[PDB]
Amino acid sequence: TDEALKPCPRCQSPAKYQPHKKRGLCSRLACGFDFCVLCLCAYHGSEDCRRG
Ligand SMILES: [Zn+2]
Ligand SMILES: [Zn+2]
Repeated sequence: TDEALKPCPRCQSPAKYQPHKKRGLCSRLACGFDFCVLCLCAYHGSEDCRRG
Protein backbone atom coordinates (compact mmCIF):
# COMPACT_ATOMS: atom_id res chain seq x y z
CA THR A 1 0.00 0.00 0.00
CA ASP A 2 2.38 2.78 1.33
CA GLU A 3 1.57 6.53 1.89
CA ALA A 4 0.95 9.32 -0.70
CA LEU A 5 1.30 13.14 -0.53
CA LYS A 6 1.90 15.26 -3.71
CA PRO A 7 4.11 18.40 -4.08
CA CYS A 8 2.29 21.75 -4.40
CA PRO A 9 2.54 23.14 -8.01
CA ARG A 10 3.57 26.60 -6.54
CA CYS A 11 6.08 25.81 -3.73
CA GLN A 12 6.62 21.97 -3.95
CA SER A 13 5.57 21.57 -0.25
CA PRO A 14 3.74 18.30 0.76
CA ALA A 15 0.08 19.26 0.19
CA LYS A 16 -2.90 17.59 1.99
CA TYR A 17 -3.75 14.90 -0.59
CA GLN A 18 -7.44 14.11 -1.34
CA PRO A 19 -7.42 11.08 -3.78
CA HIS A 20 -11.22 10.58 -3.18
CA LYS A 21 -11.76 14.19 -4.54
CA LYS A 22 -8.70 14.30 -6.95
CA ARG A 23 -7.70 17.45 -4.97
CA GLY A 24 -4.58 18.75 -3.17
CA LEU A 25 -4.31 21.65 -0.65
CA CYS A 26 -1.00 23.39 0.20
CA SER A 27 0.44 23.30 3.78
CA ARG A 28 2.29 26.69 3.34
CA LEU A 29 0.21 29.63 4.70
CA ALA A 30 1.85 32.22 2.36
CA CYS A 31 1.09 29.94 -0.69
CA GLY A 32 -2.39 28.49 0.18
CA PHE A 33 -3.06 26.71 -3.16
CA ASP A 34 -5.86 24.39 -4.41
CA PHE A 35 -4.92 22.04 -7.29
CA CYS A 36 -6.00 19.15 -9.52
CA VAL A 37 -3.86 16.05 -8.68
CA LEU A 38 -3.96 14.75 -12.32
CA CYS A 39 -2.73 17.88 -14.25
CA LEU A 40 -1.14 20.06 -11.45
CA CYS A 41 -3.17 23.20 -12.38
CA ALA A 42 -5.71 25.20 -10.30
CA TYR A 43 -8.53 22.83 -9.20
CA HIS A 44 -11.35 22.29 -11.76
CA GLY A 45 -13.78 20.06 -9.75
CA SER A 46 -16.06 17.80 -11.88
CA GLU A 47 -14.50 18.90 -15.26
CA ASP A 48 -11.96 16.76 -17.21
CA CYS A 49 -8.22 17.72 -17.51
CA ARG A 50 -6.51 19.31 -20.60
CA ARG A 51 -3.68 18.31 -23.04
CA GLY A 52 -0.27 20.08 -23.45
ZN1 LIG B 1 2.29 25.66 -1.87
ZN1 LIG C 1 -6.97 18.29 -13.95
